[PDB]
Amino acid sequence: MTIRVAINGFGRIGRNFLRCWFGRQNTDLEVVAINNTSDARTAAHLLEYDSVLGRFNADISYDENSITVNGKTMKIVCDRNPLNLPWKEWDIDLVIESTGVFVTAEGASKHIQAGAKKVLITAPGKAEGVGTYVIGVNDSEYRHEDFAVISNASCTTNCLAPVAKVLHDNFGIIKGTMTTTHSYTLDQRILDASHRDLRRARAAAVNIVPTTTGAAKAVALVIPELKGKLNGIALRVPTPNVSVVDLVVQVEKPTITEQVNEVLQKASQTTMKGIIKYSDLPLVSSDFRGTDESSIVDSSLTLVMDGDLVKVIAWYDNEWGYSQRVVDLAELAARKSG
Amino acid sequence: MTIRVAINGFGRIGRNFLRCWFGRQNTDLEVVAINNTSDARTAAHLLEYDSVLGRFNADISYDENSITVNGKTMKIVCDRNPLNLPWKEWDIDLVIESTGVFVTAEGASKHIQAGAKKVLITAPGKAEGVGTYVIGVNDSEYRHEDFAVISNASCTTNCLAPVAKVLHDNFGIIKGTMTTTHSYTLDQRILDASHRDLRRARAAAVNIVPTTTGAAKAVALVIPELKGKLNGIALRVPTPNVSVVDLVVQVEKPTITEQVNEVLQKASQTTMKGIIKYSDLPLVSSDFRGTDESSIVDSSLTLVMDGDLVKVIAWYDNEWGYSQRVVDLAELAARKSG
Amino acid sequence: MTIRVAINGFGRIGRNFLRCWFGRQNTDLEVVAINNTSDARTAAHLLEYDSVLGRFNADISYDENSITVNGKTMKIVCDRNPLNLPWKEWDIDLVIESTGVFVTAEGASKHIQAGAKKVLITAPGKAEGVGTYVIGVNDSEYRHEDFAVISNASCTTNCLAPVAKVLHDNFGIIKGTMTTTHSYTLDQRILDASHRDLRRARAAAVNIVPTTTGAAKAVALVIPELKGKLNGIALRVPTPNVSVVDLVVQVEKPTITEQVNEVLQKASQTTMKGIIKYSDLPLVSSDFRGTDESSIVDSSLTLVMDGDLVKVIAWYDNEWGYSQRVVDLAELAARKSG
Amino acid sequence: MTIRVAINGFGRIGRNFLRCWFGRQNTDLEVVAINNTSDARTAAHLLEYDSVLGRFNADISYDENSITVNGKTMKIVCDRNPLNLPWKEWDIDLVIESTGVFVTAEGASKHIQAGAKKVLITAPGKAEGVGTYVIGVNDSEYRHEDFAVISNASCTTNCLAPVAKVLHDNFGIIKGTMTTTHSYTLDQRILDASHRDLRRARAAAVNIVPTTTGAAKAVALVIPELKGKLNGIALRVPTPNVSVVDLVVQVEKPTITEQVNEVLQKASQTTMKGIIKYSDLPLVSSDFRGTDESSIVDSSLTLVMDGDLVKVIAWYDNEWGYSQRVVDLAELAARKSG
Ligand SMILES: NC(=O)c1ccc[n+]([C@@H]2O[C@H](COP(=O)([O-])OP(=O)(O)OC[C@H]3O[C@@H](n4cnc5c(N)ncnc54)[C@H](OP(=O)(O)O)[C@@H]3O)[C@@H](O)[C@H]2O)c1
Ligand SMILES: NC(=O)c1ccc[n+]([C@@H]2O[C@H](COP(=O)([O-])OP(=O)(O)OC[C@H]3O[C@@H](n4cnc5c(N)ncnc54)[C@H](OP(=O)(O)O)[C@@H]3O)[C@@H](O)[C@H]2O)c1
Ligand SMILES: NC(=O)c1ccc[n+]([C@@H]2O[C@H](COP(=O)([O-])OP(=O)(O)OC[C@H]3O[C@@H](n4cnc5c(N)ncnc54)[C@H](OP(=O)(O)O)[C@@H]3O)[C@@H](O)[C@H]2O)c1
Ligand SMILES: NC(=O)c1ccc[n+]([C@@H]2O[C@H](COP(=O)([O-])OP(=O)(O)OC[C@H]3O[C@@H](n4cnc5c(N)ncnc54)[C@H](OP(=O)(O)O)[C@@H]3O)[C@@H](O)[C@H]2O)c1
Repeated sequence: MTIRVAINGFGRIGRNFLRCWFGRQNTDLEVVAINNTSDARTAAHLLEYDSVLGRFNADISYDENSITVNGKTMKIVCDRNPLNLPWKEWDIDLVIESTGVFVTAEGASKHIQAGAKKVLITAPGKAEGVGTYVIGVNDSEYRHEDFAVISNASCTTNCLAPVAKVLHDNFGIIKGTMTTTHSYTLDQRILDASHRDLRRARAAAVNIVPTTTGAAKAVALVIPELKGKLNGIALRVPTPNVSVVDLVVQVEKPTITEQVNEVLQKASQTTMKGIIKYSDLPLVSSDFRGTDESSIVDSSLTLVMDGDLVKVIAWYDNEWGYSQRVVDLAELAARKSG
Repeated sequence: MTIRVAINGFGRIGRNFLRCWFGRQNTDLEVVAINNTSDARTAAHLLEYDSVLGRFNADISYDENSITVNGKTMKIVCDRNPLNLPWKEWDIDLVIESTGVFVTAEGASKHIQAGAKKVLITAPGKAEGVGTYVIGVNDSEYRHEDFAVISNASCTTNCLAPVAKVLHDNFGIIKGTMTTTHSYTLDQRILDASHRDLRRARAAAVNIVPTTTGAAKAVALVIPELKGKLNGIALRVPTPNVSVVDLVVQVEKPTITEQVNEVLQKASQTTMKGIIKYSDLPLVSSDFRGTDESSIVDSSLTLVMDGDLVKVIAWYDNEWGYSQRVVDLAELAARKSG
Repeated sequence: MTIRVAINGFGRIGRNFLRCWFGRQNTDLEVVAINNTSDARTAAHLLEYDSVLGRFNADISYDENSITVNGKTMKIVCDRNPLNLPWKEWDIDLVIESTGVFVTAEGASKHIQAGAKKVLITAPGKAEGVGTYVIGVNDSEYRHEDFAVISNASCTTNCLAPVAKVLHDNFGIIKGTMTTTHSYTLDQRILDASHRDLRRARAAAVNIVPTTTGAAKAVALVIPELKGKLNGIALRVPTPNVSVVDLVVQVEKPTITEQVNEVLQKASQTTMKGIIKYSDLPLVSSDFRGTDESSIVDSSLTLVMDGDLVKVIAWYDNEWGYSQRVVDLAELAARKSG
Repeated sequence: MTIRVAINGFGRIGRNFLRCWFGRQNTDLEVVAINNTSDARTAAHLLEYDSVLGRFNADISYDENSITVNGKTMKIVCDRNPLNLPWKEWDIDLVIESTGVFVTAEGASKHIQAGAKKVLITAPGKAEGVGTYVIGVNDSEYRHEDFAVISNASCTTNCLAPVAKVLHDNFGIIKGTMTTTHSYTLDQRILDASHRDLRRARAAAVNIVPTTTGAAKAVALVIPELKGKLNGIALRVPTPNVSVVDLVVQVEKPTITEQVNEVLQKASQTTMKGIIKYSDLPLVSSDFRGTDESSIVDSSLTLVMDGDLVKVIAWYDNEWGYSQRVVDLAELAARKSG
């Protein structure tokens, strides 16, 4: 039926998640609270005007400590300490952790101590303790009691995994490598400034910047048969949104370009309907802004070297597509609370 | 002689100041310490590799708590609290305040309490108490004991002031307005994120963003006769460095384009030699990267409407040009300690 | 009732005009043909996928020599010589000249020789012979027989004129100056390459580039009382669309910021309803993508120096807003053919 | 000795080649003429001011039909038809074909018909007939009389080939794939405009744009043993210069990361000295502007999956690095005319 949801960290994913939610047909979610760093005024304003999604077409208003959208009112709070949040009193079942700062089991659990029952990290979990799910890959393995702290993995892993599942099922992945040409994010710097990563420290809009990614190793979390078989890197480039994955895998079953495309397209219409979009048009990155699928296979770019070495390129709106999946995963949690 | 200087905040201006210094012919400054937020390693790395200035061609090395450039060793320390700094013990005479967080007389003076004798804010001073100087405009009014907390004003004010002086001296400014088309800075956000200023909160590299500026009112600090006579706004645009000033003034002495140019040039060769550069080539913004002058008059763009309404456009490398001036001001202070 | 229209030059304005047209309530236009440089395939594809407007939500298809949108079919032709166009045979009443290459009376008239009755240049006319109109400023002065070749002026003039009309009517413009911070266009170069204008020759996305504008002088065409009273320059900056006008005028009737705003807002709700949008929100350039008005006054930026020197900043979507006006002007022509 | 050279097409590569040349220690080339599309004035102006390279520090002057750089005078001519060129009369030995329009044996040979003896295409040759050389890979196979039309291949092939040679020599390449994340070029469009390639038609600075590349198949031209063994695609991204190659190869001799790096470095100090630069610093794209090497191995990004699947990432200044190689190839030809 319905679970009460609160969003912690009203940033890119936070606001994207909200909009996705409001565009949904039906839902078992009731967003009742938002925890942010600024005021209610700033939350309503950044929710309405988005440099990438454009203006949110909806009735948006706000007051000293809440925001209202199309009639639904959501309390606004602002505590940098999750432990101080009124989750218990507000009867919060599920908190969407999208602050980027409570990604460990303990960290994210501070919301449990504060009263919530389950928390969903909109990012990879760090350390042990969190269950990871990727809609369309291991979602049938979701059990309510497994973890109070779950993760929807990263945007890159959500694009990568579905395609890896289809590629592995039909040809058998022996080993593979991947590179993601990714839009810059708020974790990078607009101009040269210190950062734990000497590369993300550099002016994002004027540099192609290499950076590590755990996305390839992470698919093992949702497709255990691929443990230690994949890896790769990331290249952050000067675009504000949408990215693309370049996956190269040595396959076990010799095949041909027309065929890997055939199965990927087959899957986009059936088993990965809604998860994998099959695009055979000569399109560019900004053409996928707002696409709901987690992986957008660009068919005309598929390539097979000597029968067993395949390359597939898949696009993804790392903000919106991902948020659609975190919505799906929350909805999945809803369809089985306690 | 020589005064002992320490840099607080090793950011853009901080590192720009250091490179400017090392490129200088002679100096009365001895930079002996740098207080930054990260480690010595990151400082040496961002000092050498710059996305805008390019590689710093010099012998740069570092250890756990110092960095060495061309044989001169500089201690590295990292305290977010200026009150904890060993200024007294390191015999610090002048501190360059380039953190962007201690811009009030009180704030900056924390350095004084910690032992420094004079502090120079590489930005406008907020509130009462700081002395303000713009090289080439009011530097002859510099007296060592007037203020322990001095300010070199903003980059925009340093470009605007020298041009205002020349225009006012020669035609008499009645009132005027200015707009600066400015490159973005680290005070802006790469993607839509909260900010005190809802406009600076919006993704910098994909927006033209309007923001307020105190630069026009501030020239009064250095040309008192212009108090209440100037005003303006700023438009941040997607370039990482160099900006341009659009100054429109109603003048008292009717004049003509050829003449305002004639006097601006005259000044660039004489009274403003080194402060104002006279450019009559059809150039664009990146052609001014690394220019030492505070103001670069684009002559072919000078315009005079009906004899008393003049418009002059002046470029400026907001990082490098400005940093050259703070070196000049630190040197000015040096040539008169006590 | 209905006039037959053909678009010559299916570029930015060309495709923008078409989409605007298809979004209109009612119309007296029937677009029946498109003359482009490439094939029908390329026309349908660039009409559907736009890096700035996003995907055109409509039924779009094409064949060897035509394109169909939501049932309406439009013949595709491709002749670099207007004189070779089948206007007479296709019974073309009005041709939308948006190739950027037939902007003179003679040039644009080649379409008349080829059979069309009236041609509308989506840009300033060059030389003598063309009538210029700016919806909301001099449209009541439109007579069918005045010119077979008309012009909708430029995007900058359409933003500037409405505001100048309101400002002049209520306070009397003595003289003024203007600067437009404008998105780059296909007339500029992505990288340093030759151009008649040594400044537009320079890499557009990495430079702020000064360039001349005739927009200020042009308002005299639609507001003759302002002949020789205005002028200005342009600054092309790294954004793909939407620009902003900065107008400074010496006024005859002393006034105050609150008041010029009051009249501008008054006009946005009445005499300039649909032409001037009054925005008092702290917004940025990409927030106006797709705005229909020709001028968007940013109120919080309005400024008045010493009572008679005013500055108003107005935004405009130089592609879409402008195209909405060329649609309006074609519709106006329609409401009075012969 | 010395051969008389003429530059056809004074664009990016054209001007880059000229600056590279002037910076060279000794030469066997004498550049005596430049054929461009605009006037001598525009050539001198774009030669001096570069948005990417910065100001050319040299004595540059020009007149109605020549330009002089550091005392060497070069005639300027402007014919779009190579067949009209005074090559015979100016005793031209070698023409540098950098227009990007005469890339077939026949096309380029128009220069030969006009009097030149050998022509060097600064791009891949299209169709049969041209000899291809990549300095450091197959330059010892250069024989003066093999071809009158030679090619220095593409920038991507020049970065890919030296790395392929080293990897193939040491581990044996069975098959492989590569993707180049490339800065945009003048063959791309600033805003959505028609193009033979519907993807290159889309606004370059606001899109990640997929495009085909012949670079991988082309290394076979210079390392025959790799015919049919490599393949790939390109992704154009919003930076104006420097690109990176992502090469994944299935190797015959199992190896480890430390080892592929060990051999790549070994080569950078010996057999590929000056062709391959070994970079083990955490740098980003703009840090490689102005690098002379054809390939810049980013060691920390080297990756080896299960011993026989290697990935190496190599940067390259697609304009400057490439131009240094065409100077090298022109010099190679010079050291063996007839
Ligand atoms: N961007 C993407 O494409 C993407 C894709 C997949 C996963 N993610 C993941 O999503 C998470 C959020 O990233 P984002 O891109 O949306 O960045 P973001 O816009 O910075 O969002 C994080 C939001 O949380 C707020 N915040 C930080 N610490 C907080 C605290 N202690 N309490 C309450 N709010 C706090 C931030 O406030 P201030 O900013 O004001 O400090 C900001 O509003 C990260 O873990 C990231 O890796 C992002
Ligand atoms: N950009 C320009 O062109 C320009 C021109 C004129 C004046 N300014 C002014 O110069 C100042 C510095 O700006 P910027 O552009 O150089 O920005 P910035 O690069 O962020 O520089 C500020 C530096 O201070 C450090 N910092 C922050 N808090 C600190 C603290 N409590 N203690 C010690 N160091 C601290 C920062 O470290 P973290 O970043 O790691 O926190 C960074 O290294 C500002 O007042 C600005 O208005 C800038
Ligand atoms: N961009 C703006 O914001 C804006 C605002 C106001 C006014 N305008 C004016 O609108 C006009 C069009 O500019 P635009 O920005 O839309 O540029 P554009 O996208 O280049 O559009 C011009 C279109 O006309 C085509 N064309 C050129 N010569 C032709 C010929 N002889 N016959 C048939 N088609 C021809 C071009 O083909 P190819 O490109 O394939 O050669 C292109 O498709 C210009 O006069 C401009 O000043 C533009
Ligand atoms: N960009 C790179 O990094 C790179 C690297 C390796 C190879 N290349 C190759 O180098 C070649 C040149 O490309 P580019 O990037 O330098 O582009 P570009 O700057 O456009 O250079 C071509 C030059 O040739 C001129 N031109 C065009 N048609 C001509 C004709 N009929 N006769 C004489 N001159 C003519 C152009 O003038 P107008 O522009 O005024 O028409 C321009 O000066 C291409 O084959 C390209 O694939 C480029």
